[PDB]
Amino acid sequence: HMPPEQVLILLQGAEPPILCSLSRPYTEVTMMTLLTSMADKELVHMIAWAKKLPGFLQLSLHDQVLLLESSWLEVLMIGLIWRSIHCPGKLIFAQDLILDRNEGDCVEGMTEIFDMLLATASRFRLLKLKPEEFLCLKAIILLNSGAFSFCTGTMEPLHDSTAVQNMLDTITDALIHHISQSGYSAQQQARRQAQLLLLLSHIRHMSNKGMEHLYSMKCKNKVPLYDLLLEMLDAHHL
Amino acid sequence: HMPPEQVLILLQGAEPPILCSKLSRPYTEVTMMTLLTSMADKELVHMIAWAKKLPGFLQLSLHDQVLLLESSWLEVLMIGLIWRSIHCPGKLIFAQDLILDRNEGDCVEGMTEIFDMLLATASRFRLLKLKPEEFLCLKAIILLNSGAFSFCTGTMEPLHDSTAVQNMLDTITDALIHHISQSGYSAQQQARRQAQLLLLLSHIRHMSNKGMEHLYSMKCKNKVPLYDLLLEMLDAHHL
Repeated sequence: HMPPEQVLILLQGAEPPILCSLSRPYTEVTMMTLLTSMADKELVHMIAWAKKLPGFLQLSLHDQVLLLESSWLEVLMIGLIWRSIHCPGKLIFAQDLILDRNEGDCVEGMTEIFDMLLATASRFRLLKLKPEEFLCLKAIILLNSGAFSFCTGTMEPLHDSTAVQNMLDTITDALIHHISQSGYSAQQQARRQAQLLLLLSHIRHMSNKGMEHLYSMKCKNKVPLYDLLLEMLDAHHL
Repeated sequence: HMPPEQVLILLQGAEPPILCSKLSRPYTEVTMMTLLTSMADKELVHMIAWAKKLPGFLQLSLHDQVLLLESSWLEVLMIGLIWRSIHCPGKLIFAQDLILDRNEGDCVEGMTEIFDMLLATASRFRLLKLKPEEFLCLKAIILLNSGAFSFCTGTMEPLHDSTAVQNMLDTITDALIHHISQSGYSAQQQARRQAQLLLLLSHIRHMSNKGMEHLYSMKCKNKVPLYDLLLEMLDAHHL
């Protein structure tokens, strides 16, 4: 594996450029325009960010697309949470778009999604999540050797799970190395590593529950964000 | 914290008994669902009783007990099913007397994809040589989710006592760490093994998510009632 101190330099050097989006107060339709436009903007930066990771481009297009399609909103969420680590009650969707929690009230069902995200941002702050740990955790979210799809009536895994696993072990080795260098005891190193990886599975859980809540908002009040996100996945052929 | 060696004996002592179903083969779309719901309800009954045997579960409020069980019920079902099938490639041990071959899922459209998704993770169990002690820890960690919540009432509702569940969670993760340290691994292999297992737990949660979303899709596409049957199963147990 590539040495861990260099992995962290590569990851930091591959971070997407700062984003930028809009008249307040937001209505139901302006907030939809807000959220669907930043999702598209950060996806385009996500696809470019992934191609910068070592070994990602030597994968088949199929495996590249499967990895991105599996983790896109999970990557979207961890970055949004990480940008809001230091503004309790606020969510920084972009550098010109930081929304107070109550601003989601114009869309029925959106405020509880914000609360979900805001609660994990507070957990980020309580854990004192370091910038190195955020970079590793976000890359681990993408490099899921267990990724698969049902979209064709047959369970379709990766063409090369072992290659994705090789990249996964590289990142996880780098995470363990950084924690070993952050002045923790042997016991606290193992515990923190456990907390951070359990933090990862919660972000995955928030992705399911959020998209599932967006679908119920579609059925209940015709909120179209669920459809806009799915239609966005098609325009990028995911 | 209860010492880890005591944690593993409690977890072993709290394991549900071996389960059995006796319908005749071959199964059709109707019999497969009587089969799957009968075991799911039986498994859920034994999980609820299993949850009550862990130290600290009963001191939680009913709200936190119900939320913990409601958030993890299928993840707990799936990890146990995969764990029982760790030594029979191509087969899923639903019960002692209920061992389904992979192609027995062809009887219900969409079910074979779930079987393959389950069959793949069981192969990784075998690849990682998952130990009994690790399965017991991971299963309890699946239940003791200090970050569980619900959107049922139009508002984000977390646990009443996130700290208490976290104290229970940290007890199990410490025991898992302690068991890995006793399994003859080097310090480097210990930290790696720890990461492989907790990521395995993440895949199981993803597996629970994808499984139910596919079941709902099978309801919308071909009216396969399993999604509604399971959900009605969850009402009868108040969660």
